[PDB]
Amino acid sequence: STAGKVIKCKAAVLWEEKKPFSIEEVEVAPPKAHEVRIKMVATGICRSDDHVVSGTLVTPLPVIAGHEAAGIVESIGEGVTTVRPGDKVIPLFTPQCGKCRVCKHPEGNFCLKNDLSMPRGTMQDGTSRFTCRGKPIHHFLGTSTFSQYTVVDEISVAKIDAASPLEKVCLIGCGFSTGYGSAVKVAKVTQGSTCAVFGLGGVGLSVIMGCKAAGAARIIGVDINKDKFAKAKEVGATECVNPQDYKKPIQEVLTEMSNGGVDFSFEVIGRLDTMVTALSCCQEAYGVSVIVGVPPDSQNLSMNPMLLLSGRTWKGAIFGGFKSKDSVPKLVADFMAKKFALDPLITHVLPFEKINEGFDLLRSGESIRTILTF
Amino acid sequence: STAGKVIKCKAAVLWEEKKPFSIEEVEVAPPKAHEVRIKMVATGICRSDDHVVSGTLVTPLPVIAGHEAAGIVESIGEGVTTVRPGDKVIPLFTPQCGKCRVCKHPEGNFCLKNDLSMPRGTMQDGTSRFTCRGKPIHHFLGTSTFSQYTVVDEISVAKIDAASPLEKVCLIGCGFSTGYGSAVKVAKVTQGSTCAVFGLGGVGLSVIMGCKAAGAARIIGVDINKDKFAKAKEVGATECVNPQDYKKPIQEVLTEMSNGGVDFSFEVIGRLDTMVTALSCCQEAYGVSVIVGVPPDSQNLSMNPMLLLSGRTWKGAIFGGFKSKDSVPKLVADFMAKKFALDPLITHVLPFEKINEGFDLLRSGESIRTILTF
Ligand SMILES: NC(=O)C1=CN([C@@H]2O[C@H](COP(=O)(O)OP(=O)(O)OC[C@H]3O[C@@H](n4cnc5c(N)ncnc54)[C@H](O)[C@@H]3O)[C@@H](O)[C@H]2O)C=CC1
Ligand SMILES: NC(=O)C1=CN([C@@H]2O[C@H](COP(=O)(O)OP(=O)(O)OC[C@H]3O[C@@H](n4cnc5c(N)ncnc54)[C@H](O)[C@@H]3O)[C@@H](O)[C@H]2O)C=CC1
Ligand SMILES: [Zn+2]
Ligand SMILES: [Zn+2]
Ligand SMILES: [Zn+2]
Ligand SMILES: [Zn+2]
Repeated sequence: STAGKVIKCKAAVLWEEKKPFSIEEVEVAPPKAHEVRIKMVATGICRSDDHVVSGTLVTPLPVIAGHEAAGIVESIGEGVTTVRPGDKVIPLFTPQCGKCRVCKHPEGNFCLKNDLSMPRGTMQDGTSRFTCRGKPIHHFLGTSTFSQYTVVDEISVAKIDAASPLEKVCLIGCGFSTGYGSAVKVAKVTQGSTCAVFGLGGVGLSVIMGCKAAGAARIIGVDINKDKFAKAKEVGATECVNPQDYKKPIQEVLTEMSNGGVDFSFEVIGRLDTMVTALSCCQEAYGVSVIVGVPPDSQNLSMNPMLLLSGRTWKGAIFGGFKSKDSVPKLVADFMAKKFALDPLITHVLPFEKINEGFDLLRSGESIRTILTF
Repeated sequence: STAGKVIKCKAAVLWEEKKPFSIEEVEVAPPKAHEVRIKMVATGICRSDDHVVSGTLVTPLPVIAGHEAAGIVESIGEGVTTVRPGDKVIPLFTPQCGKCRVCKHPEGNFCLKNDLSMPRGTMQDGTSRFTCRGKPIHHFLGTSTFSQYTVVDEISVAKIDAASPLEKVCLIGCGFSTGYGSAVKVAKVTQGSTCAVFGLGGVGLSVIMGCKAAGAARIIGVDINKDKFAKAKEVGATECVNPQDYKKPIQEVLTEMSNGGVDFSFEVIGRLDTMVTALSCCQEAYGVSVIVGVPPDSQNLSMNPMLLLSGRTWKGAIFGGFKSKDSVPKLVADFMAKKFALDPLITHVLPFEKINEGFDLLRSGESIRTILTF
């Protein structure tokens, strides 16, 4: 039995920026009060994990990254009521405490207990459950899924259907839900509308899935990598455009294509310039632009506020606007009822031991999602 | 009588930036097809007219400015169906053609026939109806109300109640409707919410009126001129704050006052820095900030898009989001039924001939609205 004991297991540790992950033995402490220890089954490789490597997303190092995963509860600490040993779970990089002003609001989801805004790299109690070579290792977004076992706060875990296929539903822990909700919940895409989606990776494809589900008439995919276009069309894009093919700025191209601007635009890359391009291509009087991508730390964009004065709306969101603990189980149940597909997002499945290879696939442009299996 | 003939009348001509208006004789051509010639009765002095003088708002010179007014139809050109000679009317600085994609959209109000985005200073046909000293004079926003007579396109005029008091309802042509609609229609302020309003001039007072009408529980007025606070409180502000009194930036002050950020914020000044401050002071996960003020021409702001990623919504609007020709008559009807008050906005009355005194009152900070009578 492992309950109540330190577990020694394999994890991918990031010791410093711009280096490969190091796969090595770590010690995982047992869960304290209101904590849950989880045996990982599958974890996705998301661009946000790469942002930690590149220094785009700043978080204390050394760290165990990973935030898009599914696993099985190994043990629970004192006071836990929402999961039990053996339950299938998805860790939540955006928590849902249920008590703060945001959790109580009908349209907020960025719970005040999050570790995103001012990252400490710890459990809620300010300590870490991980050691490696005698040194404490930081957590990442209260999840740390690049490990055979992790410990999370109860407010950062959701119980899901016992029959769920974990090697697929791990994507509901980040990329699918983010993109899909960004369309259906944050933008509230309307039937008949024209949408433009900038960036055709895993999250961008999921935005397209949501735009199509919402009944958009036209969905224009935008990417500098034309190898992404075929899959974008498969999941609903009506047209794709490569900005490098044009002599004019792409906002001008898109405004012309849509006979005066799109209804909804989405920035799903993480570049300041594309955020402003995306806003500019939506119709000046009634367009809505949603920022999904994460830009480099501490950099400001420059924009003319006349773009907003005419009537545009600009907004952003974390995790598709979903309240995480309420929504994740419902999304998994919807998946099981065949309401959306996840297979189009999964291009590679590798053992956890090949994590660095998985990241190379992402960086070279070849993969959408690689799933790592434990 | 005068129908079909050139009218010689007095107008306030702006020959050059940063100079006083010149009150002098102009020739006003008769209306062409689908145009209306109006005898002005009252016009307000709005900060946007002053922006023309200062070069904040760029429009071709020389010009007859003025955009917030009411008058009586003198004659109609061929094909006009929506007004007749003798009708009381308000000119519309934002037109409503009824045919373009914006006019047909349920939310949009920034009609594609506007002269705001790319100002030409002409009638819809590209020509001027004004001459002074033998020289053509530009129009302003298709209205030009600083003249005893003006000519406007039919899509830029609304017929109002025959019993309307024109010296009050001129404010429905700009400042009242703008502020009130920015609250009730653009932001959609909710019952029980906390609002912050930056700028306590006529437009900002009207935002406060709208916030109160929508049932806000707290309305925090923000102005560097503490002489503005008494009237703000009279129309519904619960508290006022002067940024100059604080060592900390006012977004921090307001976030603290509202226990984590306000529900709705409004920028009603026209400064780049306050646009960003107003966005920052709304609650990071669910706050909404509306830009109403007009910024200096062609200048960009700088901001961190993480403000949006957390969940904030940023939007702007012209004319409070109201479809102009549909809305103005209804607003006047509602004023006549005592559904809102305009007197709190009107601090000074002057004859048209004292226009330059009226602008001096605005510039010194002493007035809210001065109404000029012809
Ligand atoms: N807001 C949230 O809650 C979340 C945000 N993220 C962020 O969303 C973004 C997308 O994530 P993934 O889809 O995993 O990334 P990805 O790297 O798989 O996809 C990005 C796509 O953008 C394209 N691209 C790069 N530069 C471009 C340019 N100038 N113009 C057009 N396309 C360009 C790439 O070719 C690529 O296909 C990342 O910034 C990530 O950090 C991810 C999930 C959650
Ligand atoms: N979006 C639209 O359709 C419309 C926009 N406008 C714009 O709305 C703005 C306000 O117009 P009015 O109320 O007529 O102007 P106003 O000049 O009477 O009022 C502006 C207020 O801002 C205050 N102020 C100046 N600097 C400040 C600072 N740093 N912090 C806090 N307060 C500051 C002033 O003391 C003043 O009371 C103008 O920019 C005008 O051009 C006016 C009507 C229509
Ligand atoms: Zn919470
Ligand atoms: Zn992610
Ligand atoms: Zn129109
Ligand atoms: Zn005005």
